[PDB]
Amino acid sequence: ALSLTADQMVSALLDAEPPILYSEYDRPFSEASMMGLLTNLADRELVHMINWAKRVPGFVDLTLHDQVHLLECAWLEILMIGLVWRSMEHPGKLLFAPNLLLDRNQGKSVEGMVEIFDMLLATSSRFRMMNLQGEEFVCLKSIILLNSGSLEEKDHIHRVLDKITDTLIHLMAKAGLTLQQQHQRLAQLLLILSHIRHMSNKGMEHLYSMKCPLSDLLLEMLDA
Amino acid sequence: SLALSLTADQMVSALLDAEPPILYSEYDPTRASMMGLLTNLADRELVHMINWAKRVPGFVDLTLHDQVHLLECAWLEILMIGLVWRSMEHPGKLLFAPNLLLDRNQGKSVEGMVEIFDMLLATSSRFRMMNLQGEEFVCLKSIILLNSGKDHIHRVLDKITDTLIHLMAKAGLTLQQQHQRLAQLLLILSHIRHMSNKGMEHLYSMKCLSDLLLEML
Ligand SMILES: */C(=C/C(=O)N(C)C)CNCCOc1ccc(Oc2c(-c3ccc(O)cc3)sc3cc(O)ccc23)cc1
Ligand SMILES: */C(=C/C(=O)N(C)C)CNCCOc1ccc(Oc2c(-c3ccc(O)cc3)sc3cc(O)ccc23)cc1
Repeated sequence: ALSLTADQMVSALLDAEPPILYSEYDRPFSEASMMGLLTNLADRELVHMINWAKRVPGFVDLTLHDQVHLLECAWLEILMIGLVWRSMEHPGKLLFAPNLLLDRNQGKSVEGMVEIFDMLLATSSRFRMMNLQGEEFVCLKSIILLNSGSLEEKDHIHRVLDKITDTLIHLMAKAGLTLQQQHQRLAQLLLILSHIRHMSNKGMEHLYSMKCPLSDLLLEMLDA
Repeated sequence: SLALSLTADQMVSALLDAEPPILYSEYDPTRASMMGLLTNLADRELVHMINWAKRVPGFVDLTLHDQVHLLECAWLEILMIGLVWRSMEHPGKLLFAPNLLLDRNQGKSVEGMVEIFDMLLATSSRFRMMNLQGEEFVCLKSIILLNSGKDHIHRVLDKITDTLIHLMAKAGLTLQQQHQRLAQLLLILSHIRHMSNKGMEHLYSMKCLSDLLLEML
């Protein structure tokens, strides 16, 4: 994994992308039926996210305890960044699934969600204005998984992280940006990870306030 | 502006000169009440934080409403990064003030703090094993201010990015090492944002600014 070239790192991440799932086909929504649809969608996406995580270069080198801890810390950030990527070409709307395209006005169905919704819409628009590319997106998504959670494991994680930084830079140079523009865009992209982490923390708090484990799914699949 | 015309060295020099002082916890030897000391220290530090923010290049160009909003979102993040900077050379301890240096054991007195306490220590040791430099620290603190929560904001952030790269180049880092270190520092920013969100949560569970921000700004 540390032996990969930038081009191999990009290609591995693109081939590892999870599928776009559909919402259940179950009518103005109520708080219970909207959260029921989103929970059921999140639960099904989580299985594919575990398969994706196992293919992120360096992830399966970790102990099985750390693989679980990283997924436990990152899963909502990863769901959210997938959501904001999918929503880029739908201004004013969040594409939870191709059959579950919601505007902020539907977010009010759930008490405490419309504000986290607005952050997601704002982040989506920022990705649009930055012209975020899919190859950059898979790098950021990978960074989120490795960064969100043995001193040797930490060290190993950092080397993969450095490799992904090199890959991001390599992509920007290969696209013809100047070195100044390369370092600037790299910063702009990483600073958005701060916003995604914040939205995840607000989301986790919102979810804890509602009646509802991931731990069992992680362990079953990770060991599998 | 003049802020957008600054060189990397002027940006560093301005930020170094705007650094607030390290305040001390009040001395009441016969006075748990650990939170009282931390709140009083935090309140006095905020006053200097507002004065510092006004000297971050490009900050006073914003409207008063945005200046207020950035400080309201960033203040605990700024407090925390100052804390981890001060604690770098005290492994296992958080130097809230020179006379209030606590270890984990002392942190466990406050219910709800020990989780965030361990995260603060981990960030400090990480800053310690990257040998974070004081000029890098002031740039990171500025980024936190501007990134907290406009095109002008984006341009100053580009300038601080350029300044950070300049510092690493002048320190002899290779270009590959320059972009790697730049990524490492900014990724630590998301942990600081994380620690701040948990801290607001912890603080909100204990009963105990907008008007102070408006008065000073
Ligand atoms: C059971 C317990 C529980 O939540 N805790 C904390 C113990 C519920 N199972 C956890 C997963 O539940 C969900 C339900 C709904 C979503 O929606 C969702 C996003 C989101 C969540 C919360 C707020 O306030 C705003 C947005 S983002 C996103 C992206 C995606 O691809 C699919 C769903 C989704 C997540 C998890
Ligand atoms: C009223 C309401 C309210 O908002 N709160 C938060 C009580 C008054 N607000 C005044 C701000 O209050 C404080 C009190 C104590 C600290 O301690 C502190 C840090 C910290 C706090 C909580 C957790 O869970 C972890 C760490 S970090 C840090 C750094 C520093 O230089 C000075 C104090 C300090 C902060 C704000």
